[PDB]
Amino acid sequence: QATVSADAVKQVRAGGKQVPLAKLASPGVMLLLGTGGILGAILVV
Amino acid sequence: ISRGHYLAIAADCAACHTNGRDGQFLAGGYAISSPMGNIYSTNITPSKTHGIGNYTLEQFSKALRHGIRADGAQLYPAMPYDAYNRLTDEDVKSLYAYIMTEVKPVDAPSPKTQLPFPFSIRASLGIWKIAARIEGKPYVFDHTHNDDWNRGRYLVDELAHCGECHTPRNFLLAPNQSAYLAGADIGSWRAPNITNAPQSGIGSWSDQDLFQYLKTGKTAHARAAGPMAEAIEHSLQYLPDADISAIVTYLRSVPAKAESGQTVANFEHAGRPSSYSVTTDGAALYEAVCASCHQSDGKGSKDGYYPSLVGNTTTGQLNPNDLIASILYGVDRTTDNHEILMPAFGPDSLVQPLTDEQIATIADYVLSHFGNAQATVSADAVKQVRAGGKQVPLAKLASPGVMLLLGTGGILGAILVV
Amino acid sequence: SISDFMQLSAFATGHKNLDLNIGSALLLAFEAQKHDFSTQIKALREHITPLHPTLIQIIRAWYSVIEDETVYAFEKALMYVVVIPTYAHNGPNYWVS
Amino acid sequence: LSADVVIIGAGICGSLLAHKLVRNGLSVLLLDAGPRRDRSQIVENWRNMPPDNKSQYDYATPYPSVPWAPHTNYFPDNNYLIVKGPDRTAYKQGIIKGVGGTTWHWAASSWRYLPNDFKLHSTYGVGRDYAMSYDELEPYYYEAECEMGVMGPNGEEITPSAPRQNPWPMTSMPYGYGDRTFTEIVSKLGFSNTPVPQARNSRPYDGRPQCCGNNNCMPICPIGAMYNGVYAAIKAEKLGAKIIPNAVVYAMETDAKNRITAISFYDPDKQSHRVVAKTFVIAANGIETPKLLLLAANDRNPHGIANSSDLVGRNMMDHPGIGMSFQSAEPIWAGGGSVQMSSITNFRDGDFRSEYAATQIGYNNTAQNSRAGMKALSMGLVGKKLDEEIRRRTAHGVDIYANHEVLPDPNNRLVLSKDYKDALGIPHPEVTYDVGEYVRKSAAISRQRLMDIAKAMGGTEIEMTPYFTPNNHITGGTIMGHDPRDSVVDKWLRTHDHSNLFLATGATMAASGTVNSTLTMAALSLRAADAILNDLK
Ligand SMILES: Cc1cc2nc3c(=O)[nH]c(=O)nc-3n(C[C@H](O)[C@H](O)[C@H](O)COP(=O)(O)OP(=O)(O)OC[C@H]3O[C@@H](n4cnc5c(N)ncnc54)[C@H](O)[C@@H]3O)c2cc1C
Ligand code: HEC
Ligand code: HEC
Ligand code: HEC
Ligand code: F3S
Repeated sequence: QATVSADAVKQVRAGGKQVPLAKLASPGVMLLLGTGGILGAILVV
Repeated sequence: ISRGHYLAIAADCAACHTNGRDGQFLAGGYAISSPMGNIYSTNITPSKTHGIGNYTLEQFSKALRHGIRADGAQLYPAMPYDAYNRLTDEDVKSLYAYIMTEVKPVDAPSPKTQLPFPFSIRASLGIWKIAARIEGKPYVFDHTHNDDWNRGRYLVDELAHCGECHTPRNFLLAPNQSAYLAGADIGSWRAPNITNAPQSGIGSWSDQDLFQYLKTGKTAHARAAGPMAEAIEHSLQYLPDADISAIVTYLRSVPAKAESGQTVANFEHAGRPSSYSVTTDGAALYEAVCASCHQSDGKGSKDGYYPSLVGNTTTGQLNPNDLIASILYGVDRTTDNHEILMPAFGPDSLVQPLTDEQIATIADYVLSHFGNAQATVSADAVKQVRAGGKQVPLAKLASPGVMLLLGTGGILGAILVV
Repeated sequence: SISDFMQLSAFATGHKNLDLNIGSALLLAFEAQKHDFSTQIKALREHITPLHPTLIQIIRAWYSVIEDETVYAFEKALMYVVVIPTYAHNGPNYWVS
Repeated sequence: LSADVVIIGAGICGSLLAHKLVRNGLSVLLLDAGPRRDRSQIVENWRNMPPDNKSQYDYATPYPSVPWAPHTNYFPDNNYLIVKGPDRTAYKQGIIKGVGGTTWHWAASSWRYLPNDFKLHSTYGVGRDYAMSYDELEPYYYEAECEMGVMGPNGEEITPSAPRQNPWPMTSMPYGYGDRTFTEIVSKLGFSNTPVPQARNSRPYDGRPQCCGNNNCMPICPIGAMYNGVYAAIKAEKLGAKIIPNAVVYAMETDAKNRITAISFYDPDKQSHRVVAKTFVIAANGIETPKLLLLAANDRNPHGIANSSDLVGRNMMDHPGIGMSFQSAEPIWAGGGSVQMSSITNFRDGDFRSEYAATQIGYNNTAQNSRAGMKALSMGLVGKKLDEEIRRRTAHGVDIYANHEVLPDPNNRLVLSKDYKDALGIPHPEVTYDVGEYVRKSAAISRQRLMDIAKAMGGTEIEMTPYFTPNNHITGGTIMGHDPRDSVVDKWLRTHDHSNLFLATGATMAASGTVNSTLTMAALSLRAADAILNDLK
């Protein structure tokens, strides 16, 4: 039943699949969320 | 011809409303590339069912000038209605007579525009133009300048909408009044600076050359390519000589906007002679493709059919976007029903396909020996041109991942207040 | 050892302009062809101021690549490039240049 | 490898058929022995090709010869093609192998055959007439002409020729000085000069530049103004077809029902691979398709695939040409325009065709600069005198050909001889080509006419070849016919014995005709496209 894809090995080399939490550990993502918090402050005003 | 027919020809109205030459003119269904995606032009023939046959003078002007449709939806900014804002109402009503009387209506639909969120909701564009401050009082004939400059300003800014293709944009994709007619990327191609700047614009062009270029698109120092080929073969070539002369006079009064470190005019930059040792060679690979139509020294044809790559505005720009787009797509102009064509050299080329690395190799060579030596082309620079230029900062939000990330941020604020 | 081959024959019996460095390519190819190629060419200058009333083999550097005293005799009437309306009533007839 | 319709040979016929089929939707795989070849590389090779091979026309040196499946070259040959017989030199024709096929190089001359030629057997009782008539192929002629973008003299009545239901997509580009001088002198002599319909863009067409007179139609054009099979190959590949280079098809596994099931092809390193598709199509060459059929003999068919009548390899035709070379008294200035613009088509039809072949006079417009230059160099002149000598020889240099109509003779054959091999062990094709007294009398008449032309033009240093020259288009080898017991393929581009095999190539051609005519191969290939459709609809 088990079957191995070409990119399945590539994931193991990099350290397995990226956990959903780790995507937030990139400078791009926090900047996107930083603006969202700014939106709320102006929204209340 | 009809008075409205002249403006319709002048205003490039038939260019975007026919799918190439095959489709019926003014019938819509023509795809135009935008960073947000593809916006399809809707039919304009006065069809009572599937066209705009129910349009009236009050609402036809509103759709043309202020860009709101009959239903109440906001027309996409792809229309030059921001350019058409200054269009005088006495001239707009002339278009309505032309649309209803001249063009034969067709009961044929056109595909609808589909864009990802948040561009899916049409009414969101109402806020967009408010930040862009389109209005925009109707044009009134200027008095401090002669009658010729008055008509020249009429054709360029609002009639032929030359600005919307030349002047740059901002993060919100709106016209930039500070850098007026400065030149910015348009999808794959790039309109150059056309201000009165002597060394960085088109000021160094002779006035006779400028009039000839806008009339046909063919001059010894520059040839119209890409969108200008569509611009010339559709609208400008039919204009009267006085109006084209009026355009030249106006273009001489636009204030100069210099670029980032330009020393000599693009067409005034000469080239150094070179040859090749009789793959992956700038001199050799350029000779295997270009040496026939042009020459080995880049001087082109003797009489002027093939362009001289030395002192050429397409090669004299610091940004090689025009030169890379010239290789990737080729030029195809049509003056007075006399077509001149250059075969495409992209991955989907029919004559001989060049990969992105290959195109950079010739682009490096031609710029080094015939174009501006300062200019340099990278391997991925060609790849950006194939995809439609660099992604605009606003377009990154047009992905389902980004909106989900921002969606949680709004949720955070609601709980934060509690 | 290059300018001597460049001016080997004459200005009139050859090119008034330069060879555009094809002579350097030609000379470097002749090195494998003839070891004594570099020795005979220098002596030829003094003889004109024996070699070619009887000895013709010295013309291999003159025949050769066509280079038939080349960019051609008539490049203004025949192709190898030119404008599409190439027909202009044969241009000239026998005006060499 | 699995497909729906497999087409072998990505030339004019294979690529046009694949383009039409993928337009119709059903998937098509193109397998070709040659590699993926680019036009720019061939232009570079021709420019760097030794110029001595330009003086005498060479159309294979720029094109690389792959070791596993070499294409024949006629400057000293690699012995890929062996010719036997009294006029073995008549079949000294060359081909180029690779994606785009031999259509990578060709004079762009696309022609429509006379209506009489389709009923040649029923008209003059010689050879085998075509299965279909002119009216049964004219729409496909127009379709192929539109696809390839042919030129044509629309606004002039010329001579008894092929009637047209719709004028040519383009208009004949104006003559140079050489063509005008030749036309006026032959009109004074008594011969009518007619423009040749060429697959050249007189105006921009199908995203390709206008013909700029590079005068290098053969063997490679730097800009692509003329038409090549690579265009249709690329169009088909983009539309959805899958094309594989270096696919040397050698054997086909057939059954007792004569419907083929599998095809095996060698790579350069002998690795065989099997491909299965509903319908199998072979479009190689008039010289390669019969060879492949003979090579693929299996248990069911001992003497060859689809050979219940044993006519493969037989009835080979190729137009015999009589060359000419001399210097005119007055400056012809030949070289302007394309390599082949005008021709004498007055003798293409008549009542005399029942006794001798219809002569097709017409000269070559290739530039004389290289040949004249090396002729003057061989005179030993040096300097200014050499300059006037090269001037005279390139302003008076003239070359004329004179084609003929060679009839199908079953004595001719395509025995794939075992004496000479190749890298993969595939036998080198060998052709025994016979001419017959028909073309002998026709060639005598052509020689008389060529002497007349030379005397009218004041020719000097006249050297006509003493042997019949080739014309590089292979006609016949797999002859059509309504009767399966005297012909091998039917009226619908189908092998009689193998119902599941559709053959569309110059081998299928039935009569040699008068003119340089790969267009009919294009028309028949497009004709076979409907056969693909109804077979899978
Ligand atoms: C000099 C010249 C003049 C011409 N003049 C004219 C003219 O006047 N008028 C005109 O209409 N046309 C003219 N033509 C065009 C010519 O008629 C066509 O281009 C030709 O018939 C098409 O062949 P092709 O290129 O499609 O064959 P290709 O596509 O090259 O054939 C490839 C096939 O060969 C097979 N093959 C190759 N090697 C092997 C092997 N070892 N074992 C097994 N299979 C093998 C492959 O598997 C494949 O099936 C001219 C061409 C030339 C070169
Ligand atoms: C290409 C840049 C265009 C030119 C030039 C003109 N129009 Fe246009 N128009 C264009 C698009 C892409 C759209 C629809 C996008 C949107 O935001 O919905 C439109 C819309 C109209 C309409 C609205 C009704 C309709 O059925 O689309 C009208 C009445 C209209 N355009 C008229 C019009 C006229 C009169 C033009 C000549 C000055 C003209 N358009 C130019 C694209 C383009
Ligand atoms: C003949 C078939 C051509 C070949 C091969 C190449 N080019 Fe070309 N190019 C050609 C024409 C006829 C034109 C202009 C249209 C006219 O009416 O003048 C061009 C244009 C360009 C340009 C821009 C010139 C201008 O628009 O002002 C560039 C930079 C250019 N061509 C470059 C170029 C390169 C790099 C080529 C090798 C890949 C090449 N061209 C091939 C004709 C032909
Ligand atoms: C968008 C469709 C355009 C409109 C409307 C106008 N122009 Fe344009 N122009 C455009 C492009 C994409 C290009 C560059 C083509 C290339 O070779 O890269 C140009 C070019 C010019 C030039 C040449 C300047 C130079 O190359 O340095 C001039 C003088 C010019 N355009 C003027 C001009 C005028 C006066 C217009 C109003 C009628 C106009 N353009 C409209 C794109 C578009
Ligand atoms: S290859 Fe092309 S442009 Fe003219 S002469 Fe030969 S056609």
